[PDB]
Amino acid sequence: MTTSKLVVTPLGSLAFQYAEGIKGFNSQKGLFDVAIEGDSTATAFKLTSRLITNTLTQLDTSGSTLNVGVDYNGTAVEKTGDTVMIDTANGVLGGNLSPLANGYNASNRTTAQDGFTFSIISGTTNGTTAVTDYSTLPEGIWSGDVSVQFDATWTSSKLRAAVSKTTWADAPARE
Repeated sequence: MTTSKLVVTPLGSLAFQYAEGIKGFNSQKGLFDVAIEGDSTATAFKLTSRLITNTLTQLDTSGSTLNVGVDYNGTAVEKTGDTVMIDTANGVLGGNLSPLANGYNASNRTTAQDGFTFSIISGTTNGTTAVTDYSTLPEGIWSGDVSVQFDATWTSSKLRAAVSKTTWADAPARE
């Protein structure tokens, strides 16, 4: 059977509610689990994340959207690049995912947990026109999948790569 080299699992769901007092949406942390399989021949390890989808679309006919920002320690996780999480060759050990930095070349499996902070960073009235005032948006529900790709490579004096897509499915925002 095909054994899993990298599996990143979201631990719960994402949901956003509008708060009148701050004229915008609240924010949320979301934990995930990371499991990797050990490669004894490996001399370097690297883990990155990249944003895949982050659009919530109004359920009405407006075409209104909201975009979800994904933050890893004050660093955006984005569609246009890979956010470095672990990079052993350059001493980046990966904080609460440290145990992977220590176990990527062990002869077993290694797990660790971390999280992202999720918030609403912008939106559109109709799909195009940018929102300047969230309080003027239509009522009801915006919904969409928030998904983050996690890359993992195993260098050696030789390359093995694995990917895992983590999906916060049908994340709603409500006003």
